[PDB]
Amino acid sequence: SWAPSVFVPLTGLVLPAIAMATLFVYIEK
Amino acid sequence: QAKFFTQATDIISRRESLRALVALSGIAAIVTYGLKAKDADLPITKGPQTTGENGKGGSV
Amino acid sequence: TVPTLNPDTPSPIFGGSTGGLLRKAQTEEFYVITWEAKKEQIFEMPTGGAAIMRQGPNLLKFGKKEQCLALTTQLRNKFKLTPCFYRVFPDGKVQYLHPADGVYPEKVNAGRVGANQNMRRIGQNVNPIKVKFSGRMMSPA
Amino acid sequence: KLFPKFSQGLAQDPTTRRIWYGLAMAHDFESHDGMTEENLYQKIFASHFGQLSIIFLWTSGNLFHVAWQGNFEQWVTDPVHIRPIAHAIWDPHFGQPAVEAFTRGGASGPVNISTSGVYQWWYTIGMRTNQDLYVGSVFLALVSAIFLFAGWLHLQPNFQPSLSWFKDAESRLNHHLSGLFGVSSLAWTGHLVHVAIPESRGQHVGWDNFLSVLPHPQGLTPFFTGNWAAYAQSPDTASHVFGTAQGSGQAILTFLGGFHPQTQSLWLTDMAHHHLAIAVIFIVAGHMYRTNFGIGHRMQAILEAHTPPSGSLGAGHKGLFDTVNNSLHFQLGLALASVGTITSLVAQHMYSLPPYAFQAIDFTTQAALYTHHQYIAGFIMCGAFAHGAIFFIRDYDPEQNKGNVLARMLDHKEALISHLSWVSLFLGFHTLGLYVHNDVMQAFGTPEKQILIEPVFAQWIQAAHGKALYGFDFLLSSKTSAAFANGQSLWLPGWLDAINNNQNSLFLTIGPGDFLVHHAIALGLHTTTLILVKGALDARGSKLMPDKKDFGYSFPCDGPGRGGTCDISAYDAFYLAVFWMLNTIGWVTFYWHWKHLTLWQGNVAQFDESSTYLMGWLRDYLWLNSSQLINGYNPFGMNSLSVWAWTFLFGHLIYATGFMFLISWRGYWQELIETLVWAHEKTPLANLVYWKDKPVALSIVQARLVGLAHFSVGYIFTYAAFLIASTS
Amino acid sequence: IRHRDAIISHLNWVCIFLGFHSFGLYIHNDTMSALGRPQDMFSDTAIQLQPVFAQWIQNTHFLAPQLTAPNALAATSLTWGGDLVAVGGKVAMMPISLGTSDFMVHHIHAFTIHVTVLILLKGVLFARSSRLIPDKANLGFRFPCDGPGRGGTCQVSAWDHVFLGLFWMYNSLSIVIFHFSWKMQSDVWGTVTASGVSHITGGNFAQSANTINGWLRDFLWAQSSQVIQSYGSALSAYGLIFLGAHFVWAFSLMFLFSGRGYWQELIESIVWAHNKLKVAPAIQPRALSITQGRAVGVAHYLLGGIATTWSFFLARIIS
Amino acid sequence: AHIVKIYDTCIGCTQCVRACPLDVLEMVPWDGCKASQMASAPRTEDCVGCKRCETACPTDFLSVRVYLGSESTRSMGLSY
Ligand SMILES: CC1=C(/C=C/C(C)=C\C=C\C(C)=C\C=C\C=C(C)\C=C/C=C(C)/C=C/C2=C(C)CCCC2(C)C)C(C)(C)CCC1
Ligand SMILES: CC1=C(C/C=C(\C)CCC[C@H](C)CCC[C@H](C)CCCC(C)C)C(=O)c2ccccc2C1=O
Ligand code: SF4
Ligand code: SF4
Ligand code: SF4
Repeated sequence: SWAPSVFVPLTGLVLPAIAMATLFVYIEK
Repeated sequence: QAKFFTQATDIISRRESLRALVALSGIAAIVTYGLKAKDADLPITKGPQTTGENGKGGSV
Repeated sequence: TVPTLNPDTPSPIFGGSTGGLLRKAQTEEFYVITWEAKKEQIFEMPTGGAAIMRQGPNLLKFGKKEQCLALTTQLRNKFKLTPCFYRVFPDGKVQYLHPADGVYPEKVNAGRVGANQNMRRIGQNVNPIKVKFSGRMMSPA
Repeated sequence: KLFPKFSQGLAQDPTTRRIWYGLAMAHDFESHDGMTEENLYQKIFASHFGQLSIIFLWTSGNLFHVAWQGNFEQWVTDPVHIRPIAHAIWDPHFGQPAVEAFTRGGASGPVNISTSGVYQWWYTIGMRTNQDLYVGSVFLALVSAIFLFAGWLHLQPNFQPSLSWFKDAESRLNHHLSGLFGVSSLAWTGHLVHVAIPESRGQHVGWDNFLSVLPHPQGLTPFFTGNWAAYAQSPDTASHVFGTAQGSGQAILTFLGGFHPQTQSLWLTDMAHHHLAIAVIFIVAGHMYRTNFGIGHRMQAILEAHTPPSGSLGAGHKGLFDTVNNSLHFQLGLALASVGTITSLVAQHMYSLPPYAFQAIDFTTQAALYTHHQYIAGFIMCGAFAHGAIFFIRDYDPEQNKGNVLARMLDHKEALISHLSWVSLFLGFHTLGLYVHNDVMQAFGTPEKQILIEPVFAQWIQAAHGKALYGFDFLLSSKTSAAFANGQSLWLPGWLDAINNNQNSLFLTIGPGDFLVHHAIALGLHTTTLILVKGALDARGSKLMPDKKDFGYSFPCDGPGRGGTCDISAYDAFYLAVFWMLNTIGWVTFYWHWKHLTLWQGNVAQFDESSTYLMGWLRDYLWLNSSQLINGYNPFGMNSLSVWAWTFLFGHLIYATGFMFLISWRGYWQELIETLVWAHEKTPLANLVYWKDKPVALSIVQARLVGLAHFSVGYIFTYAAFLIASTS
Repeated sequence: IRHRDAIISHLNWVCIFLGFHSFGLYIHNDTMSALGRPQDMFSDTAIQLQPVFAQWIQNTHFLAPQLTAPNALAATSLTWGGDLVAVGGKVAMMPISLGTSDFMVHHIHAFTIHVTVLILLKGVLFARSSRLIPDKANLGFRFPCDGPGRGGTCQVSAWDHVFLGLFWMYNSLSIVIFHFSWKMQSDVWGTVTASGVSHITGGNFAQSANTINGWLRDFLWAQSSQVIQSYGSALSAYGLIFLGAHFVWAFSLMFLFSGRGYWQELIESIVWAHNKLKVAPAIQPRALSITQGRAVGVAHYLLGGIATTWSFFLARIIS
Repeated sequence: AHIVKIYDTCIGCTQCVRACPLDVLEMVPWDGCKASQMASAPRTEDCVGCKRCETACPTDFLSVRVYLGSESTRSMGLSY
């Protein structure tokens, strides 16, 4: 419960959140 | 009122500061209310509260 | 011989349709059609709708050149008329298009040198190994 | 000036298509701007490293979570009655009873059961504790980092290799045959002798002490002496218990044949000798092409010499050296073909001769694997036949191959295609005809009127292999045959014992239900090859379209004129070919699944009697073994088969979207969008937002791929859920 | 014609709306049911989505013989009123209860009808012209395309709209009759015992038809039982037609998924083979048109689908 | 934009110019053919690639070819 409480929601949201953000800017600009 | 909400919403104005605040402080909002682990608020950090069930091939 | 002047003349009767102009006409290139209709007779709006033509000079507004050449061929075949048509840009410039050299492209007019005209049979093209290591295609040789 | 960095043409696209293609164009090097042979090879090389680094990281990941989240140690002690743990699950979406439900094994929370056979793999190789798994995970992670390093390393101008180096085929062949094949299998055999064999004999040998432990009592004396027989002096007893001292021998290299009776897997002594033996053949054979020493063969000279008299093969193989060494797609076609064959090879030998202790007792694992490698093999095959025609288009030199086997191949291609057509129509008509015949007789209550052909030819082969059921008495069946008398005191006692144990999978019993399905599979083979071969040979030109090679490998069509030209490109040929892949290996995997399911269940008479008609497949295979699956939840309650049933429906839903993109095409959707783009632009408030990238309908070729993808994913996932949930 | 764009765009919107708020409900139910959360489901037990209007109208219908239609003795139908009338121990008719499950399926219908209308109306309104093809009118009612130009113009014609309209119609109608059959066997039909009723499927509908899994299992899987074992009986023809209809359905997919470019080249090779043996026909063998490919496709798709449902119901309900 | 080429097998029957919806082709004098005229493609930036031109050609094999190439706002038939 120590590790997977942190790494699951970061891989679930925070990796795709900034990936969809920084890849969007790569496409359009 | 226009003076209340010009002064109040003038430091967050800049666009560069949002990708620094909203992203990192937003992760600090998930990593706070995300890590804070009992039955009180969700049924998984609760965990298994009964003894293990018997499998199909006589397993634990 | 001279290409057409670009004056202000009244467009023919129309209650209006949704098929017409959009953001492209404002920040890209829209299109204008010109002709001298003899009588007032109805025509098919290529972007949908019934519309009555007026006598004398009539101009329309479209955002694609197909919408011209669908109409022009509908004005040229049905009513037996002869329209000119050209582009517009959003800074106020014009590009004269059709007929480019007064003569329509189907019947021959001197002073229109041949472009993209390969002077062999197609099977006398080279194989596409002989066009690697470049930015070229299979026909231009 | 914008992404796609590698294409001006696509980058200047004003629409959303720019995006899609950009994703789609990414790995096609030859089609990028300002590309050269050098950049091509170099990027390919770096990309290979990149692949390797992802593989090693992936493998390390598995080991990591088995060690960190699994019950590896509870398994070793009791392999028969413990369900191997893959991974823990932390799902915030789960309900109270869900968390109880998924807590299987000795787990302190929700867990999933591994069906990869990595447990038995490891365990059989020597892996004993979590520690071992951790150390391996670190190592392979280190190898991943090393490979990444290496990729960027030979990117610098000092370390950039020359094209000549890439074209040194003889050297790569010598090194791969001798080193990559020879040395690495020799070194494995080293691992089996030093670690696996002692581990099976119950003596734990680790990094800290191997050097101090003798694998054989009089070790390395036989080796140099030429008394090799001493290495086979006393094998493990027939009452040997795996991983324990009890019944263990001392031999390190044998030819015993059959299985380790309690585990039902091949003998690690046999495996050792196997790897060692092949290792020698590889090592000797890897000294065959000429490099920097003067001794060795010329490939070019061998190929050009092989032209038969009276020009029955034309110019023979003259010119194939160049057209192969130049053409990369050719190499990928040969590679994928061979790899696909050996993938199914692996699948078909592994099930009937399992190599791992306490595999084959694991039904679910076996089924999962055998489906796995047959589908992988299918895709790989379609791909082989997909870089077939890419050659034919982009690479072939008609002058340079004049009158060779290849040009002559193109010459009579109508014969090839038409005769494949014959062979597929034959099978399609007769097999379907005999099934539907079989169903009608079943329906009218007269199964005695069925047409059931007994597979005499396979039954003969099984007899020649020594199974005695059929009573033909040939070769290894007949006691008065030289073949029998030769090796009877070698390995045949282990062999013959195993072939005739019909509770094992080795050369299962065959009847008329086997007969039909193999001809169904033959239909599968020949037709898929018809699509792929036809697509390859007509990639260049046809009567409808003689200049096809000017367009390339994927194109929507050549217009509606002169009849209509939809799905004309070799691309589309491969696309069509995938559907048969899917259908064919669908049949093969079913065949497999059932014929085992009925073996494990204890009533093989279910299979022999219902496999002779298709309702039998529908009722006795599909309808019966989904009973538990579809029950995973109901209005009353829930059980542990939740995920599979969820994923079952998931797969179906993916499967039907695919139909959407396959059936309905562009013109509808674009005009749909056409009204939507007006709708937006005169909607207030929303007016204030406008798109950067003009919204457009996906291409034809896009629609073609996206359908296929959804279809395949749905296929795979649906079966996987079924296979696993039913077998489990 | 002058405002077609608004009509079609709005129909588009309303259809996405409807799709999400109907299918989405079933997916939501499947997920909650899979995750062990029945109290969160859309169902009479947990979530209530009551058909209040329908219940009102039913209310008004049974009370009508008293107030608004005095000369009428009983109700028009027992599915509104009470008085369960039965003949020969079987239920003729009885009051139909309406709950959450019924709320669901009706909105699925209304979704399906709206989509079908979307396709067909779009087809008719732009048959003559659109932004892509302004001169579509000259090209005909029945025609494949206008090439790979303009990005690609596959299925632009009015015919193609009718084409796709047939599939959605089949879809819609298929859920209706499934709705009908399950509804009837579960909540209405059955035998009449000691002052009580045993329904054919024991009122599982209200609890099972709220999830996709419930249809998959409680309707499809469970009911197909009598068709799948119809062999050796009077009903075996229905098993044969059961399989044959799947065959023909699947067979349609070959035509629907492919294009005549492949087929024409295939035909080139076969024609070679014929000519080699002096057995080539004078009537030059040609692959079907794109349009005919579509027509054959949709025809075999419908015939297969419909015939399978046909063999299903009849063997089921007769046995 | 798309590439459109006319080969020397042209008869100058003019069907391909007369068929085009976007006026890409024109007829020019030549010395090769019985009709004394040949087709030409000077306006391919307006070419959509709908392949009516090809469908209209009587020659065997066709003496107009349209190679679908890099796609621009006009070639994608956009009015928006
Ligand atoms: C698969 C697998 C894995 C992995 C593996 C690997 C990848 C490995 C590698 C590698 C290895 C693990 C290796 C080892 C090696 C060793 C050696 C190699 C040693 C040696 C020694 C010595 C002492 C010798 C010497 C000599 C002599 C004496 C003579 C000749 C020369 C020489 C030098 C050889 C894991 C477990 C993770 C998981 C499971 C499975
Ligand atoms: C297979 C296939 C073909 C080829 C299939 C054809 C031509 C079907 C017609 C074949 C029948 C058997 C021909 C009819 C022959 C007469 C009835 C006479 C026969 C003589 C006696 C036996 C009666 C297409 O034309 C096609 C077109 C567009 C998309 C997909 C496809 C497609 O999938
Ligand atoms: S693909 Fe679409 S466009 Fe190209 S031909 Fe077949 S139908 Fe006409
Ligand atoms: S159609 Fe073929 S022939 Fe008639 S003009 Fe255009 S090119 Fe010359
Ligand atoms: S393709 Fe359509 S548009 Fe481009 S030229 Fe030929 S006809 Fe005119």
